[PDB]
Amino acid sequence: MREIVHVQGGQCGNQIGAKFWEVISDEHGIDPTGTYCGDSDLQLERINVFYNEATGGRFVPRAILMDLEPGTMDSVRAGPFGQLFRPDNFVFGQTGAGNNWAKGHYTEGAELIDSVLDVVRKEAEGCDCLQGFQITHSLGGGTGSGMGTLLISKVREEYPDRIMETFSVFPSPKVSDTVVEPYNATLSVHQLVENADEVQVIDNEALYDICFRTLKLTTPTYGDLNHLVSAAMSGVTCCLRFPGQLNSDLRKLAVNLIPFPRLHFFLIGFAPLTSRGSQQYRALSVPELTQQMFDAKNMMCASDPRHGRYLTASAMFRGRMSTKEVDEQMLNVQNKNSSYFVEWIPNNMKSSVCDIPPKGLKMSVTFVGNSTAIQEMFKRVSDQFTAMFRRKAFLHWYTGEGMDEMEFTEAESNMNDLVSEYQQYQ
Amino acid sequence: SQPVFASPLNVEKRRLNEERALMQAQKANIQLPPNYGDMDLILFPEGSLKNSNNTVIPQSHLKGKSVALYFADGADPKCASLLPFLLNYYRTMNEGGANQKIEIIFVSLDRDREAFESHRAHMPWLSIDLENPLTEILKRHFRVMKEYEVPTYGYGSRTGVPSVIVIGSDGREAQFLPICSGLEEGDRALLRWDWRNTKFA
Amino acid sequence: VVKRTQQGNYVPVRPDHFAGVSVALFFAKAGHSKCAQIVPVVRQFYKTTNFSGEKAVIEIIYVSLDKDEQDFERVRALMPWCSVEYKSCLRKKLIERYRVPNSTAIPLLIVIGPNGEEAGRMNFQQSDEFVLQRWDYRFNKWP
Amino acid sequence: MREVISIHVGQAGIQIGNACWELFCLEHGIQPDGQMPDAFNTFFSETGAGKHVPRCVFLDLEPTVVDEVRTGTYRHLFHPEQLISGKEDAANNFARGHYTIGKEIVDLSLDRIRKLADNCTGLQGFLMFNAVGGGTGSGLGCLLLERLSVDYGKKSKLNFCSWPSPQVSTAVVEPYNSVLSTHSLLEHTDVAVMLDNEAIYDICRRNLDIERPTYTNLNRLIAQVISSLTASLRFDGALNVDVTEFQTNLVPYPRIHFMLSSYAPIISAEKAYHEQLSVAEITNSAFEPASMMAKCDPRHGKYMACCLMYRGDVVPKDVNAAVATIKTKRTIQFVDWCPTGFKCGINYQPPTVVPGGDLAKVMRAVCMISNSTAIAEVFSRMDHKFDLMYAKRAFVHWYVGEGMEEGEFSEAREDLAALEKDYEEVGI
Amino acid sequence: MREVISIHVGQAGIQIGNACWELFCLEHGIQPDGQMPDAFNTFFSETGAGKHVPRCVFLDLEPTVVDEVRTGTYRHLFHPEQLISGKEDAANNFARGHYTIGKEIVDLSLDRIRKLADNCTGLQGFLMFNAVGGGTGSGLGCLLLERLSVDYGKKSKLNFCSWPSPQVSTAVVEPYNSVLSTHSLLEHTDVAVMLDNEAIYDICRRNLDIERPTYTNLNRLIAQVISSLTASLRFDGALNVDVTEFQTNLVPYPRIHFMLSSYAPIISAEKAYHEQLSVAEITNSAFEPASMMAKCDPRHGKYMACCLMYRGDVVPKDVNAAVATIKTKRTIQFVDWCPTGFKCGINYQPPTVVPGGDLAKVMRAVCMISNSTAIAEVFSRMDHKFDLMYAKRAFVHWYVGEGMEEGEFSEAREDLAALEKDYEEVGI
Amino acid sequence: PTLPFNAQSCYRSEYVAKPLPP
Amino acid sequence: PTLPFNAQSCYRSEYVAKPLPP
Ligand SMILES: Nc1nc2c(ncn2[C@@H]2O[C@H](COP(=O)(O)OP(=O)(O)OP(=O)(O)O)[C@@H](O)[C@H]2O)c(=O)[nH]1
Ligand SMILES: Nc1nc2c(ncn2[C@@H]2O[C@H](COP(=O)(O)OP(=O)(O)OP(=O)(O)O)[C@@H](O)[C@H]2O)c(=O)[nH]1
Ligand SMILES: Nc1nc2c(ncn2[C@@H]2O[C@H](COP(=O)(O)OP(=O)(O)O)[C@@H](O)[C@H]2O)c(=O)[nH]1
Ligand SMILES: [Mg+2]
Ligand SMILES: [Mg+2]
Repeated sequence: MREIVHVQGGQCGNQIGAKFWEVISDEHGIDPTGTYCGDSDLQLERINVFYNEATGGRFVPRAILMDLEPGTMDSVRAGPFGQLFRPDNFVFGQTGAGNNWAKGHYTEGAELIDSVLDVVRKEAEGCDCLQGFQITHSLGGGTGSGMGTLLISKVREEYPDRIMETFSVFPSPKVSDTVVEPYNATLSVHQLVENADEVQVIDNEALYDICFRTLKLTTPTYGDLNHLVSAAMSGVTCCLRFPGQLNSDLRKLAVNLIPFPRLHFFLIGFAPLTSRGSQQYRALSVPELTQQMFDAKNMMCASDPRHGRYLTASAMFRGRMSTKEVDEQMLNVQNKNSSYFVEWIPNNMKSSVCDIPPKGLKMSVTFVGNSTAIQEMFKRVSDQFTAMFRRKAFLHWYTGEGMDEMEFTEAESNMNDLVSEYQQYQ
Repeated sequence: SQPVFASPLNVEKRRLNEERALMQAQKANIQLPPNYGDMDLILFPEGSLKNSNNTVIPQSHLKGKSVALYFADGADPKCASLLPFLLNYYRTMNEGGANQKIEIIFVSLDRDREAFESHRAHMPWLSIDLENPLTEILKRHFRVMKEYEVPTYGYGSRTGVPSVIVIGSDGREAQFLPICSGLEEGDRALLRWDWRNTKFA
Repeated sequence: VVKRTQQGNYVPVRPDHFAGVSVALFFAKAGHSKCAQIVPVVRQFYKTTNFSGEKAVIEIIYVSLDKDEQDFERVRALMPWCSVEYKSCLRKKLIERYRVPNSTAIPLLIVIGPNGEEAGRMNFQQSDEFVLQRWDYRFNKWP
Repeated sequence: MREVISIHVGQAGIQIGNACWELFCLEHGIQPDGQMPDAFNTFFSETGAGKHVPRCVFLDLEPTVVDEVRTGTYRHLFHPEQLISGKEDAANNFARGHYTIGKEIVDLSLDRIRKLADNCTGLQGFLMFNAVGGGTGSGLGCLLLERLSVDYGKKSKLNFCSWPSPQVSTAVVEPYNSVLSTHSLLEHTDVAVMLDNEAIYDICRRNLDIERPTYTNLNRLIAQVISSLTASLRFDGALNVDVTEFQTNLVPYPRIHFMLSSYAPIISAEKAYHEQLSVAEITNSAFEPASMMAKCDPRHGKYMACCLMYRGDVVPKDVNAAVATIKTKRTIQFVDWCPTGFKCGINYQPPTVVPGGDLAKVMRAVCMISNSTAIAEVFSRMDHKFDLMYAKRAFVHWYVGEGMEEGEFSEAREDLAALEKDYEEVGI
Repeated sequence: MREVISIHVGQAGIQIGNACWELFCLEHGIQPDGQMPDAFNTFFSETGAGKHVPRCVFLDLEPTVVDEVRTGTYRHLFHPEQLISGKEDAANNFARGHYTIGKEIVDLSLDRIRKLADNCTGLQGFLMFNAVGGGTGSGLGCLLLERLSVDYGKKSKLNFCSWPSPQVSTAVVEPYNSVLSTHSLLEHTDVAVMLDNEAIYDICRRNLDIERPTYTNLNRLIAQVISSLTASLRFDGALNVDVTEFQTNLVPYPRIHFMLSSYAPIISAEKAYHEQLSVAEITNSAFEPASMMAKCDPRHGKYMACCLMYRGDVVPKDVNAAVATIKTKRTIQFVDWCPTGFKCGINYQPPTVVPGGDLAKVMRAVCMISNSTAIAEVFSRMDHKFDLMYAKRAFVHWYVGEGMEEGEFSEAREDLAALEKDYEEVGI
Repeated sequence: PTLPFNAQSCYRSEYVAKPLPP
Repeated sequence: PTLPFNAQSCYRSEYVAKPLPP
């Protein structure tokens, strides 16, 4: 069949994607020691999309972990579901990139990228025919943004037709540590636009905003933010692992959401999301779900979708439901919200049904949409970049490592063209 | 002497049938020792096979069907992977027709009774209890071994757990289904099970 | 194994009664809000369509997912149609044969043909409540 | 004997094929195993000890539907390599399923079609079910027509395409795949029957009164339609009409073979028993404009030809009487140059209802396949959708990169316009 | 009475013969002891009370495969000195096969061949099993053929060579070995049949769905082919075809006797349930290009002559109707100097299935041996590999050190080139 | 603290055995 | 310590006393 190779880099990319394997193994019923429990065939019939048989019956994830420091690798291994991963698939550094894209990409990340290219060649070539790659990382930091994007550039040269989708955590709107943030962000963005087929954006103040009104959590730790990300993360591959009335894999999604090649930045949302108190007082019907996922305060980017136009979008429904009432409602949203969409594309919206809803619910939907309202993000990073680049601030950590001044202008020329290209279509 | 000669079940077979031959010769130009075709055994006695919620099912209800032994373990991950495929196969195959065709008799290699009941709570087909010495004499007869610990009389380990062996009326193996075998086709060897020819007569 | 409630006690069912008519089993559970929703509606529907005529046209065999003899006898004390026996293996056989997960599944009516295999599936965990009469009791009558 | 071969391509092709091969199994009384406890020869073969295998091929480039048929209830009914599956889906791209990944499993498909057509002669024709708006239903279907017209040139080809609806489409790439496949099935498909999803949603919402239907509720209705078209081959009747019978009676011109469909009576459990299903009544309900199965209002069209397939306890006088009322009714307009445009094909066998379904046992039924000039609007909708998107080259680079040149988009545009002009000038 | 003597030299010959002899023991119903509980006479002798022993010789220069036959299940079936063993392996060297080691074991073989031949006159011929890729199968196999033809002159000498694959090798010096053998067996073997491991691998994959077959899966299918050739010698037939019929009907010129094979049906248990195995279908699949036994595409040649051995409940009617269909179909071409071109042989006995094997019980089967012009290619790809590496004298110091002179390498090369021209001149 | 599995495919739910007409 | 020998030849695996046909 097909297998999605999972490549995981940086502190954020490990920590939100280690608990990705919490959720996938829970749905597929994997004991943390690797055995299967759950006495049904629908899980296990298509399990090689994310696992490998290991001649003793245990299922190892086809996942690769990257970092330039051994701190978070110890923590991922030491938690629950830490023994699932193969110890060989770990690749360690000893120095660590101190929030510097230059030593993530050019200088220190070069001595490690040969080893991690070796492990990704072993477990992508050894299969029958892979579909694509799934890379999880951040942009504010050094090891996730820098050395992660180096791997994206390397694999896109090696495998030039497989799909390449990224669960990228963009910089923060308002509250931000890692003071040299837009330098790492802008450099990663102009390298993402040339090599990544799909990019799915995540903001932390988006996730904080979800769990303050909807989920009503008073004290949200980093674990429950990742549980919210990994919920919509595993929904993108519902069609691959489980059968359904209308299937839609990643290449389905790419041709259906991307009108023009340079603009492929998406917007992730998930529904339903209710507190534990009001869990049992709601009517879980497809009118309620569709209103939940077309709402500005349900997205995982804190950029207003009412301030732009949805170019194209897609909803991938999960659960036993009615194909008529999912078709009428998803046209019901277009009939009233016509001023929120674009006019030269008829029927912007995609339906797909998976017959296996996520665990402990009975009906779910994930929303991914190519919106031109994402230009408020790239303007925000660009004007922070412009303010810090006129004064030549913080450049000496980048020029010192062996990076030239010119590609800073090149990166700014790329995102201003990216902002302008989205502005034509509003 | 099928499929082995040094089996406890085959030894017991030869003793009873040749005792019958001697008594018949004493009562009455008869072949001593008797031919292997003419030797006969009763395989599952009256107290062996029990169905769901513990009701005795005799050997009479296995007639005209394809009967396979499922040598299985509880904590073996290969067994846990193979179980749902065989559940779906059994259910679909028995629904597909007026009469029911296949049956599975479960032979356990578990550690203890708690593991036995915990694993057998899933299964809808017939099962042989762990204390009954049939569950070890059939094991030695069809050459199943988790590890080389049994005194084994020049055998090779024919299979490792899990395995399914289609059995004949007189204990001969109708066909080996190759899950962990020379063909190594896991969870898809079940499709090779033919049921016209391997009828438990 | 299948009992009928009469004035005072219970009687085993006659196998000749199930012929000439149509048969559905009712998978349910005492103490469930939706089961208490649906039981009286099916009761009034049953009595109307079976006493509006000379010959009976349908019957229901009630199968329970209750964990208590007290609740089982409680619902059997007021439900008019047939019932199964609690300790008989046929109740668990029907469960594992018909895939009720033991919620959003109970109540359920599975209409069964003469050869023991289903002729219809009907649920109530939905907005519509006029679905009881969507089952034809004249195409599928047992011989 | 009199055999037809049904080809299922794409997810809509497979899932429609599940409903029709459930109904034909029940109708001839064969089990999911494959053996029953010679009228079934038109759809089933013979294999030794009474097993009858279907004369069908399952094609889809994506495993997740064909593989799940193999694991399902009908395991041993279908031959194991009569179900053909690829590795990666066409993924809503006509260029993928036609140039890059299509060609790998075409030769496997023709090999099984060759081996199934050479069993006996007297091959009556081919049937194909596919989704126009999908990837492999359009992609692999166009290749499979092209490489079947060259080999079996003489035989008829009846297509049942699941055309995208005007409102609901579940794709932005569907105007591209619609107009790119119309250039395929103009010159290869003999007679195409035009199916629409939310037309059947409207039928099953007000006739049979399901508020929330699904794909397994629409596919039963399609299965009853296909069973009515091929009822005449299977069973004896008063007026038998084959599949060669349809091309000579419905299409007057080589390029004009696009036609609607209708069924009557689509009736529920409660409604059926309380109602006289007169022979006059089911014909009148068939010609009702909203009761068509395409969402294409025929009042702004002209009926060129029309065939009525009766099924049940139908006497020929009531057929002659009822259709004379239809012709003298003023609402529906008939074309001046075609004075006679009606068919009576009367069959004895009643429609066999799937239990657990939604329809009732009815004593008689009528299925109408009508060629009308109302097809101009359903192409004008897809034409205007294609003009908006192609005005600024949206979703074009996906097609160009897989091998399709830029210019097949150009030429298929006037091909649809050439089709549109012909339907205008024939209505004069 | 009627006898055939089987010679199995080399590791491939012995392990082919083990599957070949368990089929004959099972089909005639003898135990591994050798006594059953008069069709056996061509294969099994008569000694003592009920014991039958095979008319076979097993040859190898290394002990590690004939000693392990002596220890396995079939000890007492074979005569003790029908299993001739050497001391040292020939080690992939043709020169070692002729001149160094083979000059001491050949005297033991001819003594056992002569003693087994002379017990009755009516010796139908010698079957020879060898691998032209190896040392003792090619080198010592040549020495037997030179010694057999000088004494047993006009007896028919069939051969079955496991010719090396175009891509699969397991031996790097096999370009040298099988070129030298070709110059040898050209002027001794009456009829040579090429068997190719890559050919049987693809047969086991697309028919039986065996993803990982081993060598013993291969030899079961080879055993069935040998059984089908000699089936008319053993059992009664409506139209007999013995060993002498093969050569007189397939070898139009004395140096043109390299020929192909195809066996049909090869069907597992899960697929025999759904196909009827009509005489038309089993002979259609025999001529399929992907159904061959030697991995050479038959479309780039013309069939010089053809022989079809039907085995089972084959009515003589349906042979003529089916072979008329093959002659009508034009993707298969015949050369102009052979207008009548087929051979038909029917035997009533259906094939015998080994328990615990891979095939299923079938009621009929076809074995087809074809002399084609397409054999020029399997020699030409062989021809090019030898020249590409002899020209720099690689791997020659092993050959010249063990006795043969370079100059035999050159002579064998031009003799192949003479054979290469012969296929070209005859294809006109 | 896991939960059991209670979902089946739509094909497995609507495409089962079916009683033949007499 | 030691590990027990477990292996048998492929000849002995699949060339055994097959049951004769009737
Ligand atoms: N009536 C009906 N239509 C269906 C069904 N399944 C899919 N469709 C139609 O199929 C269209 C989507 O294209 P698909 O058929 O899923 O795609 P495909 O033909 O399988 O080709 P791929 O995109 O490569 O998978 C939708 O617009 C539906 O109208 C079905 O079961 N019944
Ligand atoms: N068909 C078939 N071919 C075999 C088998 N075993 C070996 N071969 C062929 O034998 C070739 C290798 O030569 P061998 O037969 O092993 O060598 P040999 O003929 O015994 O002579 P030596 O090289 O001296 O051992 C391989 O290329 C195989 O094609 C078998 O079991 N079946
Ligand atoms: N949502 C989420 N965000 C994180 C997590 N870990 C780090 N981040 C974000 O990533 C940034 C820190 O960069 P980091 O990933 O540690 O740098 P790195 O060492 O190069 O990988 C901060 O802006 C955080 O908001 C996490 O577990 N969850
Ligand atoms: Mg498709
Ligand atoms: Mg050797």
